[PDB]
Amino acid sequence: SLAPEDGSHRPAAEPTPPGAQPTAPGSLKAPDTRNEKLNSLEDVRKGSENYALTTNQGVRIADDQNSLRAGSRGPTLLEDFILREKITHFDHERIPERIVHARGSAAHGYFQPYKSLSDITKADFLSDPNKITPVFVRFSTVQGGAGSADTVRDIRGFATKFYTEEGIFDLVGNNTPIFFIQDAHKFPDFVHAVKPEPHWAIPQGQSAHDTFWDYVSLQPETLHNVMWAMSDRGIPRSYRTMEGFGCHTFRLINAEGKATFVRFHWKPLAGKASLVWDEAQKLTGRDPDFHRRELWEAIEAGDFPEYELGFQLIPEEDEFKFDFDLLDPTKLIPEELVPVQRVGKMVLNRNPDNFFAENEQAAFHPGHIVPGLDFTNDPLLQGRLFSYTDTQISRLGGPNFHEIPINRPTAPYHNFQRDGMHRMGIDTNPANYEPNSINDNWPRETPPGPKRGGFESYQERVEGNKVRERSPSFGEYYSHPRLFWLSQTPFEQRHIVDGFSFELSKVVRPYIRERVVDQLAHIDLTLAQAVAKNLGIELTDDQLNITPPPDVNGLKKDPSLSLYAIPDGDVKGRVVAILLNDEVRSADLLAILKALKAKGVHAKLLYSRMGEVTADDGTVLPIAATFAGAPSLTVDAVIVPAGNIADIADNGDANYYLMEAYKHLKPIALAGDARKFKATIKIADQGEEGIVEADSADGSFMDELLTLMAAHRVWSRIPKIDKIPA
Amino acid sequence: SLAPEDGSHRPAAEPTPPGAQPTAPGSLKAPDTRNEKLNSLEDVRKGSENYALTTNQGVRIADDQNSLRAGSRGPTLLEDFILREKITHFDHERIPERIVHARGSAAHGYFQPYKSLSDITKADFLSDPNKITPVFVRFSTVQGGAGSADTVRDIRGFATKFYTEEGIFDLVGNNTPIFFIQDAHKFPDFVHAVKPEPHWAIPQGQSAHDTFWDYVSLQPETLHNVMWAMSDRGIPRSYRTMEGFGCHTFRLINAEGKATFVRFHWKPLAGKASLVWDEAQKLTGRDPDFHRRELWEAIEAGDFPEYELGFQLIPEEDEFKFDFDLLDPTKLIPEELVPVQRVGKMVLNRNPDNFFAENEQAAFHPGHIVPGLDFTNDPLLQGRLFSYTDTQISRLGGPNFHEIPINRPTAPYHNFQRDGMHRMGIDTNPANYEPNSINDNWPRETPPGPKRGGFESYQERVEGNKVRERSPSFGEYYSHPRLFWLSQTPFEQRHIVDGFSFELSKVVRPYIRERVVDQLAHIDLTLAQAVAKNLGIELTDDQLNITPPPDVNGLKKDPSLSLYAIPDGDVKGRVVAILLNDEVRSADLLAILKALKAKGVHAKLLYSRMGEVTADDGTVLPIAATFAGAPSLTVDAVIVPAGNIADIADNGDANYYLMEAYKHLKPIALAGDARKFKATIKIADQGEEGIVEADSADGSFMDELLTLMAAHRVWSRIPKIDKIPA
Ligand code: HDE
Ligand code: HDE
Ligand SMILES: [S]
Ligand SMILES: [S]
Repeated sequence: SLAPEDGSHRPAAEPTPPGAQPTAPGSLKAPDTRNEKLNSLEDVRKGSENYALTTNQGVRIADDQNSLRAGSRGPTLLEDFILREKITHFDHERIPERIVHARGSAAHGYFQPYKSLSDITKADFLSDPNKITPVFVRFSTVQGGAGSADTVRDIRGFATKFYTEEGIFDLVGNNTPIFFIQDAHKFPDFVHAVKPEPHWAIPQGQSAHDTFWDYVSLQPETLHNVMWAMSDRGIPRSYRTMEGFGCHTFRLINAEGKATFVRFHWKPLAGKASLVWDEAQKLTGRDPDFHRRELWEAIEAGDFPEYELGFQLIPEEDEFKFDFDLLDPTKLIPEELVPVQRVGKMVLNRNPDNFFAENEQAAFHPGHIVPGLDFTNDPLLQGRLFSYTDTQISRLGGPNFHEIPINRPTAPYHNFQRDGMHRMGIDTNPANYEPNSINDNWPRETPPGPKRGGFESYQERVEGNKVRERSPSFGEYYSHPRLFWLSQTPFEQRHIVDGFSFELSKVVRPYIRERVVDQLAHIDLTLAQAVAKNLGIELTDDQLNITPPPDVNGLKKDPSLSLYAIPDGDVKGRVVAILLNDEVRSADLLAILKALKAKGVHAKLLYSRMGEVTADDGTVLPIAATFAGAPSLTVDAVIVPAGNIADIADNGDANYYLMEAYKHLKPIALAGDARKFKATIKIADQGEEGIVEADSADGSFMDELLTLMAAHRVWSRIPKIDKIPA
Repeated sequence: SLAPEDGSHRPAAEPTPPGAQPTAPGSLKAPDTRNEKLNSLEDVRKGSENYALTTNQGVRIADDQNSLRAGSRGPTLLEDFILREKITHFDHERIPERIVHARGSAAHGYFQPYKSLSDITKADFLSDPNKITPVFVRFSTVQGGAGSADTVRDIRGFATKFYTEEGIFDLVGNNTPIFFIQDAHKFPDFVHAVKPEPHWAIPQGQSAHDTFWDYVSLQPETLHNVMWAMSDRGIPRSYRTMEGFGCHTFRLINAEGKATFVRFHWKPLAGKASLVWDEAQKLTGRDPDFHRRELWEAIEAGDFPEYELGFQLIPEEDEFKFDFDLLDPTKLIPEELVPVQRVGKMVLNRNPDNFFAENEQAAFHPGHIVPGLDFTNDPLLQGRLFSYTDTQISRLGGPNFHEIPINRPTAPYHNFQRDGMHRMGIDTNPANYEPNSINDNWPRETPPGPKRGGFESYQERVEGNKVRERSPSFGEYYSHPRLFWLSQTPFEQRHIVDGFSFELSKVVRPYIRERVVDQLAHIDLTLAQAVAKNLGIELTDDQLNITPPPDVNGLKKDPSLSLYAIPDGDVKGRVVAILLNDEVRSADLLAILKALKAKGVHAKLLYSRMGEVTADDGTVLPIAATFAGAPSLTVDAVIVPAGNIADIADNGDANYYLMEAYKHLKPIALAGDARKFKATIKIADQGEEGIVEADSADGSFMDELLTLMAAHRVWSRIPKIDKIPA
C-alpha cells in the first residue's frame, strides 16, 4: 500500500472546477454519464484495481523490478520472456501520426435535432427530435506534429463522428468556411508548402516561413483562407469559442428524391473568442497543451462544450444565382444572402479513458455519409473522398480500422468482406460472396426508400469531355478576401495587418514579401499600405491604382464574418487570476469568489510560493499556483484584493503579471490598497475604461468586472499598450 | 511563376553567417565538403533543375494543377492515376516516430584519433591518427514528440554513428553521465511515468507533472539523474555547448586480449553553457526550433560543432575498488578519481539534404560495436541491446533498415540473410546458407585477431544462479546526488532549487510533493529546506536529523560536475542583437562589427519594422528582424549604438528587449545616448559589472563586452533581477 491513507490520490467522481482535483479517465471521473456508444465500448474497457500484474498471456509476474540474469551482477538471459514481452510492447507503441491535423483533442457527447427535417432529408439522425445520436469529436490544428503546441496561428479542424442508426456519418470540418485551394490535386503542394521545410524540418506549427508565402504569392486562390488565418480566427481562445464549418456544398436528399444544396455550420454556444498574437505565441511556450487542457477541464467541471448545428440551404434552381460558384471551396456563402437555419444541438460531456486508444486511433472521413445526404462536384471534396480511406491503411495498419473500438458503428454491419491484418470479427456465414444460394443470399441488398433503405446516389446529370481543367467560374480570387476584410472591426483589421506583417517578416527572401504585398493591393489598398509600411516597402503608383474587386452580390460587409462586431459573450467556464498577499482582506475575497461562482466563472488563487496564506480574519487560503507558474496568459482577467499590498508590491513577477494581462487587453480589477499597482500599468488617478477600481470589492465592483469579461477584451486600450515595456 | 531575375532566391554556396542567406540542403550549400559516407550517398541523391515533372513511373505530367473530371465542373474520374499516385504518396508519408528521443537534429562530419590506441584497443577506427572515420550525429531531447520544442527541460541524447572500416559503431550517449534507473526491465515504467499521462496525453516535453514525481518519490534510484535534470544541465544553450557521455561501463579489448573497462565522454570545444529556466521556457514558445536552427546555422557559417572524445579507463583488477559498483548506471565515476584521457576530435561540417530521409530514418543502436570493443553486465545496457534492433521493425518497416541509405555501412557487408520487406540488395550467391559447398562456402567466417578479424566476445567468467534480483551493491541512492549538489556553484544550486520548486508546484497531489521533499532531506538538508520553503512545507524534526550520505571515496566535491566553476568560455559562433535607430552612428557600428568579426561573433540588426534604415553616413542597413520577431531569448548579448536614440527611447518593445536580456543575465552594452536606457533596467550612474557603457563603441568598450560574453552570463546580477517586472 503506496496510496496515501487519506485517499487524496483519487479525484472525486463529481464535477469539480479546473485545478481543484487531479484529472482522470472519463469513466472514472463521470461513471454515470452514458450514451449508446460509450456503453458499447464496455466490452473492451479494462480496469486494474485488485487485479494481479501479468504478462499479455495472462501469466502472473512475481518481480516486475528486475531482469533475469546469471548472478545478481551477471548478464541478462535470453530466456527472460517477461522482460522481452514488456520491452517488445514498449518498442512498438508508436503508430504513424495523421499526415495533417496530427495535433488534436477529443471528447464524447451526443446530438439531438430540434425538429424533424424529413421535408428536406431522409437522414435518420435528423428525423425526430427525440432521437439522440452519440458523437465523438476531435478538434485539431493542421500543420504541427502530434507533439506540437495548441495555441499556434493555424486553421483548426473540427471533426464530428455521428454514430447513427443507419451508419457512421462523419462531418469533417474546419473553423473557417473555406479552404486555401480549389482542386484536391494540389493538396500535397499546399501542405508541403505550409509544413516544415524539407532540408531542415523547420518551422513547427507555423506558416511564417518562405515556402508558404512563396506558394500563396503564386496561387492567389489561397488569399481568402490566408485572410482568415492572419485574423484572430487563427488563434482561438478555446475550442469551445470558435465556429465550425463543413467547407463544401453537399446535398440533402429527401424521401421524394429532391436534392437541396447544403453547407454545414456549428455555432459555439459559449460565444466566439480569440487570443491576441503575442499572448498566443507566448502561451505555446508557457503551456503548449493549453487548449487540450481547457477542453478536458471544462468537461470535468460540467461546462460542457455545446454547439448548434446549422444549415445554409440553396434550392437546386438557384445553383447559378451568385457571383461565385457554389462548388468553389475558396468561396463562402455570406449569411446575409443565405441564412443559417438552426438544426440541433451537440453537447460534449465526457472525456475519453485512454487518449491513444480513443483519440489517436479515431478515423474520420467525409466520404462516410448516410442515406439522405450526398456529395457534389466540388473538386476539393471529390479528391478528399479518395484520401481519407487510403491514408488509414498505413496509419491504422490495414483495412480493418473500423473494428478499432472507437471507430465501430453502433448500427449493424454485415457484408462479404474478409481477412486483412488485425481481423477481429469471426464470420460464420457459409458464403463470402454474393449472389449466393448457400446462405440464401444473406446479407442482402436493400432498396432505397424513405427510412432504413439502401444508399443510392442522386442521379445528377454529367455532361462534358474528360478534361484536367479548372472551371472559368472559379477564376476570381480577391472579392471574398475583400468582403472578409471590410466586415472586420477596426481592431480586428489591425490584428490582420499585424499577422501579415509578423509573418512576412520571417520570410527571408525579400522578393516574396514584395510579391505578397502586391497581392494585398488587389484586395484593399489600406490593408496593402499598412502591411507595406511595417515591412519598409513602398507601393508603386501602379499598385496604388489597382481597382478593387467587385462587391459580392452587392454586399459591402457582412457582420457575421467578424468575431466581435456583434456581441455574443458568455462568461461561464472563463477563469480569473486572484493575486494573493500574506494578509488578504477576507471580506473582499468572499465578495469576489461568490460573485464569480454565481456566474460559473472559475478562479485561481496565486502567490509567490505554494502552500497557504492567512487572511486578516484567520481564514486559511490554499494557493493554486505561483505567479510564474500560472501566467496571466492562462486566464481571462485578473483581480487583486486588498490587504497587505506591501507583501507583493515589490515582487517583480506580481507587477509583471499585471503588465502582461494589461498588454493583452484583459480586464483588471483592483480593490483598496491594490490600487497602488495603478502606477505599474500607468493608470491615471481618475481611472480608465477596462480597469475596475474601488475602495472595496463590494457594491458594483464585481458586476463591472463581469461586464468587462462578457465583452472578452478591452479593445479601447489598444493605443495605450503600444508603448508598454512588456 | 519563377525565380527573381536578380538570382536572390538561391543561397550562396559559401559559408555565411546566420540570417545572411536562406538556409539550404547541405550538398547545395557546401558542395565541396565531402567524406566517404557523404560520397556513397550519391547513388540516391536526386536533383531537380532542368528535369521534367513526372509520376513515380517516369511519365511526364502536362497539368499538375487539376484533377481529371467529366466537364470542367464535373465529378473527378477514377481513371486519374496521376492524381491518385500523388495523393497516395502524400497519404502515406508518415512513419512511426521514435518511442523516445523522437525530437532530434542531425549532421554529418568526421572523426580522427590523436594517436594510435593499439595498446588498449584493437578497434580499427582508433588505430591511426590519420585514419578519418565519417560520422553522422543526432542530438535529441527524450520525452517529447518529433514536433515538440527544443529548449525544454529534459535530458538530451547525443548519438554518433561511426562508419568504420570494420563496421558501424554507434555510440548512443546522453548529456549526463548516468541514467534514472538501474535495470532495463523498468524502462517502460520510467518512460511511461515521464511521458504525457495516458488519459489526456498532457504534458508535452515536461517532467513537471504528477506521474513523473510519483515514480521518482517511490524509486530513490532516480534521484541522481533528477538532480542533473533540475540543474541547468537540463536546458542547454546549444547542442554545441553540452557534454556527452556513453552512460555505461563498456570494455576495450586489445590485440593481446586484455580487457580494460571504459566510460566514454564528449567534451564540447565551444565550452559548456546553458539557458536559465524562464528564458528556456519562453523560448519554447518564441522559437520551438531554436536548437535545430542554431545547429544548422552554425554549420552553414563554418562554426562547425567540435567535440573531443575522452575515455575514463579502469583496469580489470580495479573493478571493485570504488565505493559504488562500476556496473550501476545511476553512479558516475568522478574525474577526480579517474581522469578523462583525450582520445580524438569529431567535427560536424555538413548538414543533411533531406531531414526525413537522413535524420528521421537514421537508426542508432549501442549493440552496434566493432572488434576491439565489448559490453559489460551493466543491467541497463544489457536490456538496451534487445530494444534498439527490435524497435526498427515497426519504425522503419522491417529488417532491411540497414539498406536505408543513411544506415548503410561503408565497410563491405555480405552474409546469407535474404528477403524481408523492401529488400534492396539482389544477392547473386548460389547459396543462402552455410556451410555450403556450392559456393565454396563464401562468404566465410574469419578468425579473430589483431586487425580485420571476426568478432569474438571477451571470455568473462559468469558464476551465479538464474535470479531476478538487484545487486546489493546497487542499493545506495543518495551519495552521488549529494556529490553533484556540493560540486555546483551557489548560483547553480539556486537554479537546482528553483527547478525542483517550479516542477513540484505543478504536481497536483500534495502528498507527492511531500514525499519528494523527504527524499531531498536524505541528500542535503540545505537543498531540502530551500525547496520545502518554496512549497510551503515544513521539515519535521526527524527530517532535520537525517544523517547526510557518505562522501564518494573521500570526495567533498568535484568541480568537473559544474557547468561553470572552471571557466571554459568560447565566444566564436555566439550572437549579439544590435538595436538600430533611424540614424545610427556609423562610427559606432563600424567598431562594433569589426570587434565581433575578429572573435567570430555574429550580429543581428534589429529595428521596429523591416526593410532598411540609413546610417549617419549614408550606409544602408538591412533589418534582419523586428524587436518582437527576434527576442533577446535568441541572442547572447545586446548592443545599442548611438545616433537618433529618441527614435527608439519610448518604444515598448525596445525597452522590453533590454529588460528581458537583463533578467536573463546577459551582457548589455550602451554607447553614447543609448545610455539613457540605463533607466529602464535601474543601473546607477556609477555603472554596474555586466553593463558596458561609454561615450562611443571603441576598442575598450568592445573588449569589455567580449570579456563578459566569454563568461557566458553575469551571475553576480542575480540578486538585482527579483525586482525587475519582466
Ligand atoms: C472542410 C474541412 C477540411 C478540408 C477542406 C480538408 N481537410 Fe483534411 N485530411 C486529409 C486529406 C485532405 C485532402 C485530400 C483535402 C483536400 C483535397 C483536405 N484534407 C482538406 C487526410 C490526409 O486524409 C486526413 C489526414 C489523416 C486522416 O484521417 O485524413 C485529413 C485530416 C483532416 C481532419 C482531422 C480529422 C481527425 O482525425 O481529427 C480535419 C478536421 C480535416 N481534415 C478537415 C478538412
Ligand atoms: C545512456 C544513453 C541512453 C540510455 C541509458 C538509454 N537510451 Fe535509448 N532508446 C531505445 C530503448 C532504450 C532502452 C531499452 C533503454 C534502457 C533499458 C534506453 N533506451 C536507455 C529505443 C526504443 O530502442 C530507441 C528509440 C527509437 C530508436 O530507434 O531507439 C532509443 C533511442 C535513444 C536515442 C536516439 C538515437 C537517435 O535516433 O537519435 C539515444 C541517444 C538514446 N536512446 C540514448 C540512451
Ligand atoms: S473547405
Ligand atoms: S546511462
